[PDB]
Amino acid sequence: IVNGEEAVPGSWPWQVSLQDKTGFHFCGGSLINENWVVTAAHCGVTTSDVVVAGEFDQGSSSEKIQKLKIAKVFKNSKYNSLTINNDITLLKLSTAASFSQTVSAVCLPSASDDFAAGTTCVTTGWGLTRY
Amino acid sequence: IVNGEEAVPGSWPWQVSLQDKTGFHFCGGSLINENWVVTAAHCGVTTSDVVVAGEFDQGSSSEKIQKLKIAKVFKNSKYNSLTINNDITLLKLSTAASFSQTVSAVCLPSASDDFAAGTTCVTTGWGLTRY
Amino acid sequence: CGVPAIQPVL
Amino acid sequence: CGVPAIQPVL
Amino acid sequence: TPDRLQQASLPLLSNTNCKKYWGTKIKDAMICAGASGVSSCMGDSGGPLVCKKNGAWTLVGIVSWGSSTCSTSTPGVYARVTALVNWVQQTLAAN
Amino acid sequence: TPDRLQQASLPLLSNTNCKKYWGTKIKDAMICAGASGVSSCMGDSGGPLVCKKNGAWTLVGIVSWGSSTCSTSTPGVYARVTALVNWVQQTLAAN
Repeated sequence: IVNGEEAVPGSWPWQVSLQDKTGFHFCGGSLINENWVVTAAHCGVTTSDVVVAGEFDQGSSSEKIQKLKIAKVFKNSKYNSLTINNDITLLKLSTAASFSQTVSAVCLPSASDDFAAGTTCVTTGWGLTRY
Repeated sequence: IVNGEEAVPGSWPWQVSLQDKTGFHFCGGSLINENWVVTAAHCGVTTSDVVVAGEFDQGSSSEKIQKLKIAKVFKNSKYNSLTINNDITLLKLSTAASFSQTVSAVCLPSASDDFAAGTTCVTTGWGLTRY
Repeated sequence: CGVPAIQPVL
Repeated sequence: CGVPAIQPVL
Repeated sequence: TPDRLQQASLPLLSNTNCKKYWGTKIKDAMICAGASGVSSCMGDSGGPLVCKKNGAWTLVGIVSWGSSTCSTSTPGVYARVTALVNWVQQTLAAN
Repeated sequence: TPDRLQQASLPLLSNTNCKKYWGTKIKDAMICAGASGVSSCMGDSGGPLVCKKNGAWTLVGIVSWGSSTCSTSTPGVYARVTALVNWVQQTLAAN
């Protein structure tokens, strides 16, 4: 996020951080419930990566975060690698997230749901803050 | 490949085409031997995609191609998603490729191997031919 | 869903 | 390895 | 990357005014937002684009792509959860 | 995409003359080639960059990235198999 501000700790309980055996954060994900995360297709998540929730400060050891394993990667089949059209991957967790004051589900909309232009939204993550 | 020419059929026996349950070709791969392919990390290969060898014309039904399943995706752990540095993924096949006049291994070099600038090489695949 | 325990601040 | 059965043409 | 989680508010746009920018890259299952002085960026992907709808944050988009440079002028481009919830609804029934 | 397999010859460059183009995006495990009037492009990735070495085609690079537009002027950027064969050599021993 270039030009964003630090969040309030645990105020976005659905945010996951996907990290490789290395501990490297490379993509964000979202909790739709306690057995399944949603991130992007391009991310390219494998079952050797770990889903991390409850995190706030990637660099803190004293933070009671949850490191979740991936059972199955479910890439949409309408996913268009050359286009980046339909860039949704589901992740099925081998071990259930424990819901708490800092781990919760986001709401999914209706196919029907309308979300109109000039509407003020909010995006989060642990992305380059500078280019 | 923008400005390339049609290859001779089966003259690059190590070329694989990675395709999704859909039949959609989205990346190329290379045969290093009969149980393992090498493609890119970014590709984002899952074990629900299929490795296809012996293909030449993606649109031909009469071509004795081999559709291979993926046992395990092995992404390099030095892979840098933000950089695209170290963008090598190995694929371990559940069922062995059958080597033939059209399915063969490419040679891997020495860490030592030198490959100097202004040297004429060749790249292949089934990529946009026009932008 | 969508209603956190810790209310986000902007 | 690296020596095809069908020689590539350029 | 930053160590601790960041957040930015940004206005969603129509795809049309977005095409003004991204052209025929903008597809129907894709939804633009920003060009507000904030920019999603490398490492942001996979992540949440939320909106407030009748008490709750709803998953409205998924950071997917945009500027090579993360320009606060170019709108970012996210997944359009509305065009894909049908499939999501469905993977879960199944597994 | 084309239905049947394409091929192009292209000259490899030093990373340095490549930096002239890609800057600090060029990393040591990355190796440029083209800007010859040919261009790797969408769908090409994962794929082979071969060179002739003492009879055999050797895996010298892996199409990874470059031009948004697939410019025959910008050099493409491939994986540098030399900086990674050590790891490859190793996954196989193991599995």
